Amino acid sequence: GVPFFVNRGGLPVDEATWERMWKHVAKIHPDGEKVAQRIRGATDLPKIPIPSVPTFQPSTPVPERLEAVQRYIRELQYNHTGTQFFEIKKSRPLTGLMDLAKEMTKEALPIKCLEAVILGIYLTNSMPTLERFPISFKTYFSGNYFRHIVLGVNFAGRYGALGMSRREDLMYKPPAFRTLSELVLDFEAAYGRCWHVLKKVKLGQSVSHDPHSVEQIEWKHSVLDVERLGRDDFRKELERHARDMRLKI
Amino acid sequence: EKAKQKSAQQELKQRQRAEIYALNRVMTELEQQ
Ligand SMILES: *[C@@H](C(=O)N[C@@H](Cc1ccc(O)cc1)C(=O)O)[C@@H](O)C(=O)OCC
Repeated sequence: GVPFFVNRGGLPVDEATWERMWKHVAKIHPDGEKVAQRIRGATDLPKIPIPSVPTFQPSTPVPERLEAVQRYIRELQYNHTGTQFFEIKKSRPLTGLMDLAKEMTKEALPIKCLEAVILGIYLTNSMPTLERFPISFKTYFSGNYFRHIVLGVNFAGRYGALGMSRREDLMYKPPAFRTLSELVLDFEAAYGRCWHVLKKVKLGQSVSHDPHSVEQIEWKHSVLDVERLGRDDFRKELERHARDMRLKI
Repeated sequence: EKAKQKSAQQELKQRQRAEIYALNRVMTELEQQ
């Protein structure tokens, strides 16, 4: 899709990556140089509260906990700076990704969709009756392809999603959809309303609730070519994926 | 002097975080309209 830079050296951001971030800002913002000159070195900038990591009473129903998890994710803000602040190697053992999610909560910087998936896993490992599985969507608009990922969830046989997007309709879904197909079709319709064609859906397996697991997340357990499949086989493949997940414990 | 070195690192992160969020507000407003 559209390229972006990634901070690959931890925090604080190293000098070269920091300059690269501002050079990118000066390129794409019509007032890019003036923006840097106002912000860089300024001593009167707002203090940003560090968002409080939500903790849950055992009497609180899981869907209410998920609302709080999503509110926390949103509080960090979608990262529009052009530089991703945490590097996510998707094939890392879960325990390493959970260490990274912990650092996201300590450092409290803006994030994009994949970081939010990792954070959503970290913040729901305390909910063993909730199953979590990544859902990636590839869409098409005006000659370019777009990649998006959310954390699908299943509570008591109902499907929803957590995550981060620059669009309000492409992240949070309360766990109320009767079937996985209905959840994915809702995302497809949301994409269509903002004129994106849904091309591929990639669904992962259920993710362990053990933050010290050495297992990898299995991102691409089902890879569905929406137009090639057509409507009926699309639904059947999503039903099959939902069954596959019910058996991974 | 390890406690002071961590202090300098934490201050670096604080100054950077404030600039990141100030920049993010500007770029968010640009991305929207
Ligand atoms: C995934 C991510 O943040 N994806 C973007 C996808 C997108 C949607 C709509 C428009 O107009 C542009 C882009 C999102 O959900 O906002 C994240 O890991 C990522 O960096 O993907 C590339 C943007």
